[PDB]
Amino acid sequence: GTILIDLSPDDKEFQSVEEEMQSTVREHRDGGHAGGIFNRYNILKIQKVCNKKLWERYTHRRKEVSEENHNHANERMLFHGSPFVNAIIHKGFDERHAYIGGMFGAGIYFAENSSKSNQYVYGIGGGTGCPVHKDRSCYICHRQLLFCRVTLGKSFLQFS
Amino acid sequence: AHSPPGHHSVTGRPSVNGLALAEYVIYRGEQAYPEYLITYQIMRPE
Ligand SMILES: COc1ccccc1NC(=O)c1ccc(NC(=O)N(CCc2nc3ccccc3c(=O)[nH]2)Cc2cccs2)cc1
Ligand SMILES: [Zn+2]
Repeated sequence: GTILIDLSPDDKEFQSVEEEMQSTVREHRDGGHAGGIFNRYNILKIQKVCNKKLWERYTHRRKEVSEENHNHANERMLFHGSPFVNAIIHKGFDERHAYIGGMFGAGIYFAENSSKSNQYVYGIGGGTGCPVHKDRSCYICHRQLLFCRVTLGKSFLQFS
Repeated sequence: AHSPPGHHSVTGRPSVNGLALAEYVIYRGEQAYPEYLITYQIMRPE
């Protein structure tokens, strides 16, 4: 059910997504171990993910949350990195593959910092890096992130 | 896992690294939609 629509670099929607990706890079306490050493990205492609059933699944849940929270879904746009992005875009996120070992227990994790999500593209802690060169700081291999609409509703605040 | 009772997500606020942004966890896959797929390279600092 999923189709991918390529955005033109001249499209303001491409531009605003790229700005969010670029502007939320930061340095990491691992000195680049997991995600690589970089200050910016070369954006190769930005595709809209179009799937009517997955969208309706989202908006159904969003309305449920909103109704439980004074008509406030508390919707954010956040990054997600993992080796499973190609499954996610076809089948949706599935909490049965939740990050069992995350800081906040077994759920599905998102970041404001694109560079945080980048640390997970090749696996937890960057795994062994890119499949071709086994390099977590590979500058050659193409990487993929999702930029996702996320319903937070009433969020539990964990200082950490 | 489930969200904490009376909550729909968790927000991980940074308490050490002053420059880190927040991280978030949801416990239901239906609470996120993958709007954009971004293909990229990281760039070697000049
Ligand atoms: C084949 O799988 C499927 C098949 C069919 C349908 C759906 C899917 N998959 C899923 O829905 C799914 C759901 C959850 C996860 N894992 C996670 O959330 N993590 C954390 C990875 C990460 N951590 C972060 C921490 C802080 C801030 C940002 C992030 C971030 O950006 N990413 C774990 C991983 C486990 C193995 C490699 S990484 C993965 C897929
Ligand atoms: Zn590589």
